[PDB]
Amino acid sequence: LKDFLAIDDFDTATIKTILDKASEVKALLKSGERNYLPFKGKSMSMIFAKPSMRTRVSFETGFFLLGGHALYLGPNDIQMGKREETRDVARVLSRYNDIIMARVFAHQDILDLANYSSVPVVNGLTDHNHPCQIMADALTMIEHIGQVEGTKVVYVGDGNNMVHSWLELASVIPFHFVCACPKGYEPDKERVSKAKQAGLSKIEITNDPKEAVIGADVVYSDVWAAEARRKAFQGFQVDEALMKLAGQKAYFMHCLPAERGVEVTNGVVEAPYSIVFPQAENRMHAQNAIMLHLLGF
Amino acid sequence: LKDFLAIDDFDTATIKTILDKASEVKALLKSGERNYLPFKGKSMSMIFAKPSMRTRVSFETGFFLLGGHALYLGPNDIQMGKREETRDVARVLSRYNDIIMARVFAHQDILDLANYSSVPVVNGLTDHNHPCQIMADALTMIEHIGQVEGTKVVYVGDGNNMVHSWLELASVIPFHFVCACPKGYEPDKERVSKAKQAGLSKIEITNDPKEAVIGADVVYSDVWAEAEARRKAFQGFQVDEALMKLAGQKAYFMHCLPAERGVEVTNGVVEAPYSIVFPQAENRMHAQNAIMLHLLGF
Amino acid sequence: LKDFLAIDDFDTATIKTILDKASEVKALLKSGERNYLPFKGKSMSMIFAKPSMRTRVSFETGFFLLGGHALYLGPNDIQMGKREETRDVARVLSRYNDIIMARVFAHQDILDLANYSSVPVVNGLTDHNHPCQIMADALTMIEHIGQVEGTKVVYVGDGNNMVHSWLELASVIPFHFVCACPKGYEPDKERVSKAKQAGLSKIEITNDPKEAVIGADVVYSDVWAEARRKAFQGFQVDEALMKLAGQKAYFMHCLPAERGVEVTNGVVEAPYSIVFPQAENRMHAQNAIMLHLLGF
Ligand code: NA
Repeated sequence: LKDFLAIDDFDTATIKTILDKASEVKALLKSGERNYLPFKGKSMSMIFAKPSMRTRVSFETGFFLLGGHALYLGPNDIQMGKREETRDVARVLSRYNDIIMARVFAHQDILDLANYSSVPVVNGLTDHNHPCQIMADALTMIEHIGQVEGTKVVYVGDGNNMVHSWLELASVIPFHFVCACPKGYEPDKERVSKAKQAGLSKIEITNDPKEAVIGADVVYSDVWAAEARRKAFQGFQVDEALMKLAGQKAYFMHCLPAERGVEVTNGVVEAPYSIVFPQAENRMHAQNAIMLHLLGF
Repeated sequence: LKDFLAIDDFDTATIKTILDKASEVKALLKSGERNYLPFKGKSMSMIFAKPSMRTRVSFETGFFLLGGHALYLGPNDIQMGKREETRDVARVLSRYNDIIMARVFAHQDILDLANYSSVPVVNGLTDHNHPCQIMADALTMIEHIGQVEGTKVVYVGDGNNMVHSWLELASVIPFHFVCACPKGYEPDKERVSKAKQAGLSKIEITNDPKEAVIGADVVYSDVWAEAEARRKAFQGFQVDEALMKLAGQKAYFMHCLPAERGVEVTNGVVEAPYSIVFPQAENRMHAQNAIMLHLLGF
Repeated sequence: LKDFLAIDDFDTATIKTILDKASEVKALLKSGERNYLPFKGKSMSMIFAKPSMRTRVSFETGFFLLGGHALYLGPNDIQMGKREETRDVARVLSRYNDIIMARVFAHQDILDLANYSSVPVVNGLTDHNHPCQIMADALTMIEHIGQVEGTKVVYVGDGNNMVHSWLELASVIPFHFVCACPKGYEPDKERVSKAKQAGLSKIEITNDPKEAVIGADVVYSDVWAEARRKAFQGFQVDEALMKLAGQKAYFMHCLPAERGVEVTNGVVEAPYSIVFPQAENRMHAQNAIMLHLLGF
């Protein structure tokens, strides 16, 4: 597989191999090694249609630490799909660089980019999904809980791109995934069915978060968005009361950025069971392993 | 000469030497060599007044591949000519960096930048011209046709910056250059006359594209960019598959990009086997690496 | 001290050591040495809430010349304080990078950034001050005059962030600092008082620029809507003011300069104007600051 567009475009064995490599390279850098430079002489164009801190800094820093140079093409720099068609961007950037990262709106834009690029394309968020975030989240779970297999992950909030990539992961690792979301804001039926097709994981969609969280290893949230949404999502804030219902085993996770007072409270974000900051770090370690894999290392 | 602002600021021999080095260094990189790093310890500030993919990525990637660091100063980062006068930007950046690349509006802003900079200034496109693009074009022609000398290049569209740098090249290499443009949209008379003064090339301005393309080695286009009067005038100047058939069997299609299919050119032409727009785009990096090597004494 | 937020968060000896190292590393680079790379394997996130040429290019280029990679986070990239709270930005970037630079609006934003960052934070300008600029200015003065101690520095203009960082310097090196500012455009009373408490420098706030400049070693300006124009009548640095200052006076301006507003063309381009060497020294002072913060 040339590209990393969705986690279940790979098989179980490949995903676990990449998560093992993630731990190895992370250990190497944590040791202070700065002389492992597999990407010496390689470049990455990073196309960003939207703002970013974690995706941007993790990819640019990681590429640097492994010996390469990443270019930051911001929203107004190349304007993929408006100034210029995606197939043309793909064919140009594939002749300058060795790998392309892209954060876009319509998922089809990243499919187009991958289809027309002769180099690997890595997804850095689309309207549909966010696979590198969940790869990081899996690494974070392995480090804190010990493994992803047989855990209960409960996402509370909008049935959105994060939920889509949780479903991707549930398609290659057997665990229990629940999406507790307001009626009308459920994840894509097709994406839910594709996870069920894999037959590994117990997949539940519910509108009752207070029940869903019971026994969770992970309570996950993200931004909901719109004053209508605020109205629709009353009852879906992750607060200390909800974490108490979830139980003493439960970690709190959030891809960030977080809007305290909306989808989550300050008390939850700052609590000892919150692992949002190690989670954010692990974007760089998971993606380093992903890029290594795509480039034949 | 300190700067690279126009191709015919240099003589024929020097231009040909740059294009030879472009080939050599391209071949080195294609071999997989990453240990020729003459720009180690060197920096380049890249001032961009406008959006860019090709110029941006080619300059920044190539500078990296040769060992240096290029800074991207976007349109809102330093705001040359608005937040700060060009003479002051030139004198500050010349003290930080080893070379400056600039994409601006008024040509005079690039001349000012060069005049007050103690380091070399490279032109990354102005209102007047686009010399690094045509250097890359020349490399592409050498690779596909064999040579630039003795060819017939026919540009179809607005008599604009790309035409100006075609006229620059025609001042230093002898070939046949035809600009087929709507009446009213001719290139600058002084630039046309400057090419003719050099006496190397046959230079024609015409408003009949269907006659102009006959026997071309290259048919070249660019985005056209009262709006209604212009729309009217450019009827007949789209490069379509019919025009390429009139051009003949030895014609390549070139376009500096971005292309707007359905405007200056059709999908079928851009994607045709005779279209060399993607190799052309790559060669921005290789031509510009040779230019920068020259300017910094390599 | 983890961070570089204000010059007088450090003592006199440490500031002098930093300025000494600034000279040494500048000499090394001027020699053509490109093999001193202490920042190999290190990264710096640079958060910019506002446009910049000198701060941006000096930090990005100098971090490169010392072996590291600086990331340019522009105003719309992370939107610190709008898309996401400073304490969260701090905690995330501290896990990716080795050092953070930040140019912000409210000074409290850079204090919050430092308080929640486990890595050093360098100030690249706030509404309150601009310490890296004055460190560069101090280097420039050492190279042109010989030293900062015992000089007379006269700032003419708005009592702003530049004046605040001058008062910071006047708290750790003994010199004579005058701010000639319009009434109601004085620097912060607390910042003046803190410099006087240090007891090293003679510090004067005046409204009479023609008298203040007399005998200066340095006449300093910076960029200063309609009503404000009225109050700054008499505060422009022109050739006549520089004549009053006398033959010892250099002109300095942190830039960008708006000729015809706070300064004339003739002053900016005069032989006594050292604005361009001044700007270069942003890189050399900041290199030494970053070396200090990172334990070199
Ligand atoms: Na590749």
